Amino acid sequence: PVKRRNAGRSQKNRGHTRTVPCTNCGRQVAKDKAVKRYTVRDMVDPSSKRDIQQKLAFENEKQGIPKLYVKLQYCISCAIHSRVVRVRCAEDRRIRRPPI
Amino acid sequence: AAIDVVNRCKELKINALHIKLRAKGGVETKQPGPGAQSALRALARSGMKIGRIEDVTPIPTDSTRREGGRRGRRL
RNA sequence: CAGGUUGUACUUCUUAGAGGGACUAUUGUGCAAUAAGCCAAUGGAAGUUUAAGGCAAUAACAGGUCUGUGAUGCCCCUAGACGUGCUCGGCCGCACGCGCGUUACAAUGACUGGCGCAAAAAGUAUUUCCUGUCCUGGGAAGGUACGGGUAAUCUUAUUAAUACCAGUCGUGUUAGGGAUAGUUCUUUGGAAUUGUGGAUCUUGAACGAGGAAUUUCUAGUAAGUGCAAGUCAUCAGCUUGCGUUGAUUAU
RNA sequence: GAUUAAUAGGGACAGUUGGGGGCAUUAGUAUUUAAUAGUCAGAGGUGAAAUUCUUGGAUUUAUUAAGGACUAACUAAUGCGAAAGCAUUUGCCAAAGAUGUUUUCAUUAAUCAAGAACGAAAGUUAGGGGAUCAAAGACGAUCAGAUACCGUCGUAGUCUUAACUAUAAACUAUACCGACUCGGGAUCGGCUGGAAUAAAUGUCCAGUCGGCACCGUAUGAGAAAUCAAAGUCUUUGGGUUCUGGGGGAAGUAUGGUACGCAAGUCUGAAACUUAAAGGAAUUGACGGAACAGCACACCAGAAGUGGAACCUGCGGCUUAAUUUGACUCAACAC
Ligand SMILES: [Mg+2]
Ligand SMILES: [Mg+2]
Ligand SMILES: [Mg+2]
Ligand SMILES: [Mg+2]
Ligand SMILES: [Mg+2]
Ligand SMILES: [Mg+2]
Ligand SMILES: [Mg+2]
Ligand SMILES: [Mg+2]
Ligand SMILES: [Mg+2]
Ligand SMILES: [Mg+2]
Ligand SMILES: [Mg+2]
Ligand SMILES: [Mg+2]
Ligand SMILES: [Mg+2]
Ligand SMILES: [Mg+2]
Ligand SMILES: [Mg+2]
Ligand SMILES: [Mg+2]
Ligand SMILES: [Mg+2]
Ligand SMILES: [Mg+2]
Ligand SMILES: [Mg+2]
Ligand SMILES: [Mg+2]
Ligand SMILES: [Mg+2]
Ligand SMILES: [Zn+2]
Repeated sequence: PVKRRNAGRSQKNRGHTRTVPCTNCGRQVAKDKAVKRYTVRDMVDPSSKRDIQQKLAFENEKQGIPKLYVKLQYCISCAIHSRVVRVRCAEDRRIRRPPI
Repeated sequence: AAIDVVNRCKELKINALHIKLRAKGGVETKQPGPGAQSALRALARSGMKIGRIEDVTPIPTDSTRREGGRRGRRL
């Protein structure tokens, strides 16, 4: 019973692909296989934002607080446990560009 | 922590701090800890002006090998 | 203010038959993708499916019941019987373990007076069943003196107890609390001893609000408070119901 | 007197294309360490913690330097390589496909016992090197026990010269050359026209050859999962190597003028025993997985039982007998 046709990794036309340590655990995982999400968040709770934006010395800031950039790479056990990715029915299992 | 710092800058006559934020970085995690936000807030909460803000977290062009196993932390 | 009478009288109260009544009604630039529906305010006796119940598909669980059955298969006992009786015990026997529960640890209390507040149930194959007057006894209780009722007629449309009003008692194993005991008296029963219940003096223990745990519960509801019915000759700390006083907190 | 010139194959050549290879170069932060400055009491680490480090000043901050690795992000259902594998700059060296040819050769080809070139990791031999991690080991913790999962350390290893070794789920678990059978966009590399502009190593459009794939679909296949091959198979034959014949025994025994220093590799049995082992899929049940309902389950509360005396059931224990049924809700004031 082949489960995935992909077999989980996006790799074709090559023998080998570089291994990446998982953010959460650090387990080595295939770069194709890895659940990778790029995150641009803000360093600060919106309330905290109000508080700081009061005290910003340079008024020449328009959204003058930096965002936090993360390239987040999960091994499978981790990204499942941690709900980044979750179990779906056989038909949905092949759906490719899902979010909102 | 923050309020102690602020109280002590206040007598050094210091209005404003630039901020350089860091997580352990390098080969370790790049997500700053829980205290990050709280300390940043409590600093300004204490009536301290805030200057330019940068994240300097150590960022390998490339890494030495991670402290985990080959299989990472199990459990 | 109370009785007694009364009528081609009357229906508010009381029976209880017919028929109404509620359909989530009306309104809502309330939420609903404007659909089902939810929500609020108003009206309304009633808007939690009005409230509380009765009934309970398909499938199970070798759940329980040969001790409810003159429903039984099979097995067993069959005359000093495992049949049908009689007499005395026993099931209530106590080092202890575990469940339902009644009563308390008090002042929002206990006790002494006073006080025309219920509901729902029962009831005589004639003296036997509810029992009303009356009388005796200090009392539980006894007479039998006069009586009613197979009951909407008589017990009774009362007789309940929390509650209320006075007064005592004064934060202490105290009258809180009454377990346990010893005399007496009464009642049901041939039979009360291994106290059936009830009465009088005594006697007065634990308990100073409860470890780990854990039950039930959203409105006339919880909780307190008595009353009936089943059992029953006698025996309610049980059950099944009935009202009274009435919440805290969530929809 | 020399057949064509295979949408056969070899060769030439032309502009490209590539994270293919080998040498040199070269960068970049990062880990670790050191130096020089600072400042102070805690750093680490965990579920909590403890081993550790710390006033001889750690962690922390700034600037440099040393030393081994490693090439992030861009990074993809994209590329190259025979596979293993391959990702910093530049230069050099040889090599390659596809495309483009009104070039040349003219069957030179397909597959393949022998025999050969490669071949992750781990491991072995002789030197180097040693920053990070890190088998073994030393410790902390956890636990009934942990010689485990976690933590602090740490050797071999990890890197490198010369050599061995030949093995992996070395995986599309799918042999190679060749035909033929559906549709659709997109993608990487050539080419051919066309169009726009700010006129180009850039766009767009339409062709086409070759790649990696994908999405539909089959009145094709299959036990199915699924498969554009896993189709053109009882309507059974295009060419060629390899492998299997119930399960264990067992990749064991044994033999190897087969290999290896060794580990081991390759070759490789039978006796014996056994009725199934096995493949996909369905429905249940279960889950120390994900989601969603509902109930006084919780929410917010109340009255409390559990503590006391007594009453009344169970169980024990005595008994001549203490008749008996009924033990989680779903026995036990029944
Ligand atoms: Mg591989
Ligand atoms: Mg760690
Ligand atoms: Mg109903
Ligand atoms: Mg049974
Ligand atoms: Mg009398
Ligand atoms: Mg009566
Ligand atoms: Mg006596
Ligand atoms: Mg008594
Ligand atoms: Mg009676
Ligand atoms: Mg009873
Ligand atoms: Mg350096
Ligand atoms: Mg270097
Ligand atoms: Mg590329
Ligand atoms: Mg060596
Ligand atoms: Mg222990
Ligand atoms: Mg270490
Ligand atoms: Mg062109
Ligand atoms: Mg078919
Ligand atoms: Mg076949
Ligand atoms: Mg397909
Ligand atoms: Mg054939
Ligand atoms: Zn992980």
